[PDB]
Amino acid sequence: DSCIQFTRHASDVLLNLNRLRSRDILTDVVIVVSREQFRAHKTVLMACSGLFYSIFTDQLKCNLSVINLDPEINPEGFCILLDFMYTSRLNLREGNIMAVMATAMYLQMEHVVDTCRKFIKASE
Amino acid sequence: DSCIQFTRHASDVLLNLNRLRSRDILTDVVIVVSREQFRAHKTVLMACSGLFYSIFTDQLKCNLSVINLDPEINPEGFCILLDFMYTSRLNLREGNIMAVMATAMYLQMEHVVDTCRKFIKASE
Amino acid sequence: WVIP
Amino acid sequence: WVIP
Ligand SMILES: O=C1Cc2cc(Nc3ncncc3Cl)ccc2N1
Ligand SMILES: O=C1Cc2cc(Nc3ncncc3Cl)ccc2N1
Ligand SMILES: [Cl-]
Ligand SMILES: [Cl-]
Repeated sequence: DSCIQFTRHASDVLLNLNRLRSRDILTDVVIVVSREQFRAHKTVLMACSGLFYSIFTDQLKCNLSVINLDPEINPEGFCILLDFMYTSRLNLREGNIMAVMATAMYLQMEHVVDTCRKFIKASE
Repeated sequence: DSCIQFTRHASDVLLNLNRLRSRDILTDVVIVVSREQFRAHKTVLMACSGLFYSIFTDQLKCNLSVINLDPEINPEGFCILLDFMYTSRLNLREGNIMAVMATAMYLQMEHVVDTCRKFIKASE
Repeated sequence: WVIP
Repeated sequence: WVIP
């Protein structure tokens, strides 16, 4: 087509979605991790994760307001990944890289899994 | 902080939100324009428009599944703007610029209003 | 704004 | 990935 494009549009949309998350506006699901609860928007979770995409496209699960993750999932690893989903920023540190990579593998967040694999390989 | 950032994350999220819109997945509102109906996600509309932000933060309106726009609003102008919200691409043409700018002013989409004003000024 |  |  002959469209023009606003370069900062996608980033501004994500920034606004994160502001709604902060203020708990229109959040429609609670993700439960080892008794730690995280409120979020189903569509953002689906847009970022192959696991949430599969969960919320399921005819029965799409209607759930609570999702319980596998007990092996670390709440801090999940929190870091939830923050990444809403900001594009990943708080990756020596002390959390193993939990973050394991959580990203479970959530099916391929780009995060890739950078964790590379950062781990650099330290060996 | 000491975060790393995935450059294409915001764009990939918006692309996935547009794929959900195409497949009518988790859309939670119908926008009615001169008897033309558009299905969308309330959070994306809020993230892009000052008008939808005000509508869906209202305690009564946040719960509506149908929103009727002012009858002076042109459905094609709205369609072009809805496409922009989900893609960052604006199909701006000599034949639609007046309807697009009027719709962007009503929806409170300041960056769109700005480029329409500039494109109109160039033709005078 | 840019030409994509 | 970049340093923001
Ligand atoms: O690594 C990843 C990130 C990711 C996101 C999604 N999401 C969607 N895919 C396609 N159409 C719509 C949506 Cl919402 C699916 C798989 C994966 N895998
Ligand atoms: O031009 C524009 C675009 C736009 C978007 C919004 N959205 C939000 N603002 C702040 N926190 C959350 C959200 Cl969702 C408000 C006003 C305007 N004005
Ligand atoms: Cl990812
Ligand atoms: Cl805008």
